[PDB]
Amino acid sequence: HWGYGKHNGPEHWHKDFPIAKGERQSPVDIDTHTAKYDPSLKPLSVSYDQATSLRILNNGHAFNVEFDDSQDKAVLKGGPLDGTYRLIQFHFHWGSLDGQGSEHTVDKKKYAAELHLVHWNTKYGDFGKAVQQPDGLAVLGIFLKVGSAKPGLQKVVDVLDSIKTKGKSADFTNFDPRGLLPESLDYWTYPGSLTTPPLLECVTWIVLKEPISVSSEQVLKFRKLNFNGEGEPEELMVDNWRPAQPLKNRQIKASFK
Ligand SMILES: NS(=O)(=O)c1ccc(S[C@@H]2O[C@H](CO)[C@@H](O)[C@H](O)[C@H]2O)cc1
Ligand SMILES: NS(=O)(=O)c1ccc(S[C@@H]2O[C@H](CO)[C@@H](O)[C@H](O)[C@H]2O)cc1
Ligand SMILES: [Zn+2]
Repeated sequence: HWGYGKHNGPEHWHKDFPIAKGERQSPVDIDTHTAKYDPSLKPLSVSYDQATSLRILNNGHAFNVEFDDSQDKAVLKGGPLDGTYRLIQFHFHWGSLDGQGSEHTVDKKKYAAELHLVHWNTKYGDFGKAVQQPDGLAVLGIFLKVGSAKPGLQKVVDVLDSIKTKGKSADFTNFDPRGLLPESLDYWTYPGSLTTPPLLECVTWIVLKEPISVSSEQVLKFRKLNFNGEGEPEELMVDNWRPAQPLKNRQIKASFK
């Protein structure tokens, strides 16, 4: 029953998920002047050459592109991380307008959308166990701005008509998530949470500095999705973003000078 509407949106979530007002909640505003360069941070290692995409699902909140995470096929290592994080799914958050949609902000700047590549720590064996651990997840966050098309996104945009409503899924094999990356892997990193209920404080956030460009037509097709199930009143899936949460006792570190 949590959602992004007038009556079940982020300001309501604390009533069922009290951790909503916790000490390490996500997203946050990235104040670029206060983030400290950490020369001890390693380059990120994104190893997606063997990625196996399986399926795309409208879950009533976003759409997830799901991967085979039963082996080390698509992993994130290095940067702030200790050990190996396996890609399980990616999804986006986006706006009703180009002026909003991202969850993270940069000097209070909102982007049109934000991609989340979600990875779990293989020392915890499965995703359900990982989300119970302070270092269980690594989420790679990538900002989207509207401009030139992202060629590697179009296979996602073209299948959305087949999963318009909540609970619909479609086969989505041989998708290469490398086509969603910017040129540079420069990043900010801080400890945080899932940005949807249950808002567990289990995430190392790695947010890329360089946004990707998508076309107006690409993001317009995201905004044709539905939050509702088939045969229910149409509610456009837009503005599925949580706003910036208090930083509290946390330091955002930069991989770059
Ligand atoms: N975010 S949360 O999990 O704390 C949560 C929040 C709200 C509710 S009731 C709410 O009422 C509204 C007007 O009737 C309806 O329009 C909403 O759909 C319905 O969800 C239930 C749970
Ligand atoms: N925005 S975020 O990157 O912080 C984030 C938030 C939550 C999860 S998982 C959990 O389970 C599934 C997804 O596997 C989904 O179907 C569920 O709805 C979702 O709540 C994962 C990442
Ligand atoms: Zn997300």
